[PDB]
Amino acid sequence: MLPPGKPEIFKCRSPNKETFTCWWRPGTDGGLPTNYSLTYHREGETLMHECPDYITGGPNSCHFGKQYTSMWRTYIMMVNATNQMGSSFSDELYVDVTYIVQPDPPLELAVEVKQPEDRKPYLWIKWSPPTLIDLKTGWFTLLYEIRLKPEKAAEWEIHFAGQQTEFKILSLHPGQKYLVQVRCKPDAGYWSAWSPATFIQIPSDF
Amino acid sequence: MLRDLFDRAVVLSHYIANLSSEMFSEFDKRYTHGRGFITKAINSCHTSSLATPEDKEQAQQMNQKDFLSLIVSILRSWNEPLYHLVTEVRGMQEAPEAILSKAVEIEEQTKRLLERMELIVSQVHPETKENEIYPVWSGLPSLQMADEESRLSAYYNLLHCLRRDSHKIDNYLKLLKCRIIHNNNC
Ligand SMILES: [Cl-]
Ligand code: NA
Ligand code: NA
Ligand code: NA
Repeated sequence: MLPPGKPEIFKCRSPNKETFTCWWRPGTDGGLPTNYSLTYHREGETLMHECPDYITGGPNSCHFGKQYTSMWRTYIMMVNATNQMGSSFSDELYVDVTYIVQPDPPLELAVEVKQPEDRKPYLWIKWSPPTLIDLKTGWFTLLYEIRLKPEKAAEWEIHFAGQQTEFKILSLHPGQKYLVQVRCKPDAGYWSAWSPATFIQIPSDF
Repeated sequence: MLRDLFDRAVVLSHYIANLSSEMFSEFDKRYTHGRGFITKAINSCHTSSLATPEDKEQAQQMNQKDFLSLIVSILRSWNEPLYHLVTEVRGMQEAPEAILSKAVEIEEQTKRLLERMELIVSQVHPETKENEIYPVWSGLPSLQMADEESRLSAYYNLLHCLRRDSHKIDNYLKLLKCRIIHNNNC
């Protein structure tokens, strides 16, 4: 017998400055919504549009593919909830895709112990950018961080790797086992999550 | 020497873009945060009228002479408003240290970036027409308005636009660097 609570768009994100997704949540303290509609318009247009894809980002989400995504242009968007009893509109949300970029974490983290005669031996860390980001045209620019730690240590060692996809770590405790992770950020936006750990044994003779 | 040239240009633009963000934030948290100044900002940049690419595809399709010229036009169009932003804030009795500080850096670096850009055009496209034609900014009356809310909203539009445009210059420069030097195999 109750119409819906006020819904809220609580997150928007873009993994690569070419598409983006937004998520909303229902207002508790109203009746069950049986439908939602996300509508938006862009800055300097008067056309009103509907969410182009309600499927791709799953539950309570709107996904904007390449043909609906552009940079340096604000989206003004609103979601409404409806059931048989009536309806309720969310607050307008202003979104500039440029500032909601958070990449997925980097891929293929590999680690190796390199022991050469002539110089100090070292740890050699290698990884790859996330799929889905265009670094090669210069459209996207990525920075990386590595962290590593042996189990039970209080603090992580952090090393900024810049734009490289490999790094050399010189000083480690022989015999100790390390967890290593890598994350990345764009030039403007948020750090990704850390990758899964790869584990490395530092041999005793190091 | 293109490679060192583009490297300097991109170092600058990335710095300026980052400063622009930090500045717009620091203004926003301190002055505007609680209020709807974000809504007054809808299509109000002096450079809106320019045809700038808005996604990667549009960027790739642009020819590189026109693209370089674009970047140059945007930079030229900012020399006036950045001058007044600095003069106005510096002329306050109690000027917020953070903001003014960034503003002065952006102003100075922006000159230098335009010098590197103009020099790039000279190497890459030596037979170009020496002809300025960039949009004109004329928002000084509003920055000087005695109505405080109107004044703040002028400043907000301006920093919002500076942030957009410097991010844009930076991205475009990155794009051209990969295209010109790396055949888009950066
Ligand atoms: Cl972050
Ligand atoms: Na997406
Ligand atoms: Na959905
Ligand atoms: Na697009």
